Amino acid sequence: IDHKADLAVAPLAITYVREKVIDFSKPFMTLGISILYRKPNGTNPGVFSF
Amino acid sequence: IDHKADLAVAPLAITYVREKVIDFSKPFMTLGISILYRKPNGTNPGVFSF
Amino acid sequence: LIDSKGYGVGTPMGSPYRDKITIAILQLQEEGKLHMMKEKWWRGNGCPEEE
Amino acid sequence: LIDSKGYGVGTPMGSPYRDKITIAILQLQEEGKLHMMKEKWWRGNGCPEEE
Amino acid sequence: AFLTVERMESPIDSADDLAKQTKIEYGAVEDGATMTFFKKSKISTYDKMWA
Ligand SMILES: *[C@@H]1O[C@H](CO)[C@@H](O)[C@H](O)[C@H]1NC(C)=O
Ligand SMILES: *[C@@H]1O[C@H](CO)[C@@H](O)[C@H](O)[C@H]1NC(C)=O
Repeated sequence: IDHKADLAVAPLAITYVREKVIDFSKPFMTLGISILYRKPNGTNPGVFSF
Repeated sequence: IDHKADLAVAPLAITYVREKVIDFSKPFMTLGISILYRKPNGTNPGVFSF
Repeated sequence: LIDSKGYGVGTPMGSPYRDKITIAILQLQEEGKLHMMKEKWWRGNGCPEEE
Repeated sequence: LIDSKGYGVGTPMGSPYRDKITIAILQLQEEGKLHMMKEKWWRGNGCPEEE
Repeated sequence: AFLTVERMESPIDSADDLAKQTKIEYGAVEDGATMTFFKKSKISTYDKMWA
């Protein structure tokens, strides 16, 4: 906002709060929230096993 | 190009050919090429499958 | 996904409407009603035909 | 994907380099060179599958 | 067939599936993009996640 930086090439999420202050280019990657869970391995319960 | 309509809201992919001539907003929804394939047929139906 | 080509709204180059529509679309994205609109127009009609 | 947030380069309001940097980004995406650099390091070593 | 093939599959495969269950605790980053998005989401499948 202070013109101290001519560009801000970085992982900046395009958001409304930021857009009212600065100008963003069109996105080069489109990301979003995702679930990170561990890779399933060999396991099973007692009764549901059979 | 000639100002007959000043806001062409429609399914209109963001492209280099268009962006030089026409001016676009942010992507209101992102997509991409995806492969459509029929689900694998299986021999599930049939009460006499045993 | 193979490619990535988002959609948008047309606007003449010498028009200030682009920035305002950008702000409005970002407002819709933050409010999340774009997601429910897409669900209504893509899943809502297809909801009775769920697999 | 749960949300559809987008990245991008930052420019001050009214800066004339935004309209050209978006053109450059779109050209890079169209030629697929953004996808190559997206796969440059995200596939750091690959998935070891033996089974 | 199960012992020969051993097709492992995670209990959760989508956001709503994780929402319905209660054994696996969710996760986020305090004062982060994910947590702020989940707050004020007012979405049916994410309001219970925020709860
Ligand atoms: C298998 O998965 C279980 C999940 O409860 C985990 O506790 C265990 O460490 C895993 N074993 C491995 C990855 O060898
Ligand atoms: C499975 O095979 C049949 C017969 O070849 C063909 O109609 C199609 O490929 C599949 N059918 C269904 C219902 O999926």
